[PDB]
Amino acid sequence: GAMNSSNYAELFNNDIKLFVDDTNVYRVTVHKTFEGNVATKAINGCIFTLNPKTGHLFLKIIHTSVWAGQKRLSQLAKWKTAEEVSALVRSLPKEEQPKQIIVTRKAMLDPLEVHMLDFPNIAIRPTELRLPFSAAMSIDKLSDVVMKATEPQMVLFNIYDDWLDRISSYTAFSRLTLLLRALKTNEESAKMILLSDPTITIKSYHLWPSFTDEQWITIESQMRDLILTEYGRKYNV
Amino acid sequence: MNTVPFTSAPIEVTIGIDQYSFNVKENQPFHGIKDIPIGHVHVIHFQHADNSSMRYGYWFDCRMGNFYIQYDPKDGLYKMMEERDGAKFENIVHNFKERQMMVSYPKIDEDDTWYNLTEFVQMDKIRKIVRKDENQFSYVDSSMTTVQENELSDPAHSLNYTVINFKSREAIRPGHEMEDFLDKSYYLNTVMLQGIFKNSSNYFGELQFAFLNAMFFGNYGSSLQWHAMIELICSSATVPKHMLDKLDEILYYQIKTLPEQYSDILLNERVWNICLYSSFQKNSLHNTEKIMENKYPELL
Ligand SMILES: CO/N=C1/CCS(=O)(=O)c2ccc(F)cc21
Repeated sequence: GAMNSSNYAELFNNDIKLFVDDTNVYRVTVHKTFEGNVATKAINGCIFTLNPKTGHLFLKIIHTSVWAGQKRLSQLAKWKTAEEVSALVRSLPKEEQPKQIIVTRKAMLDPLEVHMLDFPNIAIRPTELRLPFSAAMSIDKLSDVVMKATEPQMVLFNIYDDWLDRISSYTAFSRLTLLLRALKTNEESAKMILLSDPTITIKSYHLWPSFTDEQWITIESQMRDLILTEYGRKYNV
Repeated sequence: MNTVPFTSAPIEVTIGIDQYSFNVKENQPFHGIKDIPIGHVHVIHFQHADNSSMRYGYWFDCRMGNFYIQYDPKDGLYKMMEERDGAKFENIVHNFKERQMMVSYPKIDEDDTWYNLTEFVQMDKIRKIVRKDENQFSYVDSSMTTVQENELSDPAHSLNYTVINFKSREAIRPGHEMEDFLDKSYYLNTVMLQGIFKNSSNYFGELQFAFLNAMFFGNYGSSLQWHAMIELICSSATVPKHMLDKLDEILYYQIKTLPEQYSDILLNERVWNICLYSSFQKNSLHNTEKIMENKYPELL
């Protein structure tokens, strides 16, 4: 059934599972027309498909051409997501295929279930958690590859960099969701915290800066402070 | 005109015949129901005064044989039984219809309700949903589950309705996932009508029979089946025009006949609101929409 605070440790057991987030698949800018009406212009998007145990990210870039001449795009986007997720599963070796797929929005359940009928033994699960994966496009290297794409493309990342050499998956996911929650609540301040010092470098093959253990504790504290504040600045407390 | 003769009435019981019903007292002198119209299937059904658990009954057609009821004190129910003989079925009733204690199948001559509820229902199809081939009539009760229910436990006692499942490979063509899930026309017209049912009359027959089992016996799996067969039509963008017109009539008379106090359990809010207001055929069920709104505006 649904995933929530009570069964949180299941994410890090040894059953392969993937989170699928569709919030950045269909992306538009809204603008006025010469005649003073409103129109949308699509921009490139992405499916965020993540193994929370290993950090492996399957970033399927959604090129704007996929919407050309199509109607009801927000509905199509969910089915396109499910089509691509199912294609990814079929492309993986059997021993790499997930035993569960957890969708971050409940509207993905029926489209994914229908596209995965061929996989009766893969459980499609919602979650009650309010995960911050929409903020993936606040990670500069991910945003950069999505916007530069000129055709559909799959790009593979490890969203944890090398962190698993030193910390557990539980701790790595907690750090990731903290960073992404911060980026979502106040991107500019989150990014100042991470990137205010250009000598803490991001390795060419990484997404985040090469913080020592001690610098990660300071960083994480600063992100908590940001989230608590924004929550005041918002509700005035 | 034909008659269903009763050996006796040893236990107090409410007896239904089609949409009619009457109370019989313990050991009341009662030998049957006469004037039963030829040309339609019928159902005769029972609810004991002591145990309202288990409404049960028998679908039958008078053209298929001479049928009577006798109570079994071991199994504790009124049984429909078959007696082939004009030297017995005639020799016994000819005595019973000189002593007048039956009520008329009480059909008002203006009334086409029963025809309208059973237009497409045919005993030969009932006997395939209710498998018991040694009898010409078919027993149903409140508790019998459907094939589809048992997949999700005694098969001999199942209702073998046609399995409909909108999230199944039968329903969804590979490569047409989104198309086929949002427009079920493929599944209705190609899979179900052309493939399984062969024609719309057989489809409507099973739909009508499911409704009647839901109404007369409170059979929950039947109600599920009735709503599934409605929803498959309403969720198809492409339905023959004659089917839509006929479905509107079918549903109108089912809604007309439903007991007003049973709408809470027999009617599925989601299916009806989707069918009448959101679906492809939202504008194609005028008679059904009008009666639903004037009679059950709460559900909507
Ligand atoms: C006393 O009636 N006994 C019986 C059983 C034998 S029968 O089959 O001829 C029969 C037929 C009709 C009936 F209403 C009753 C009976």
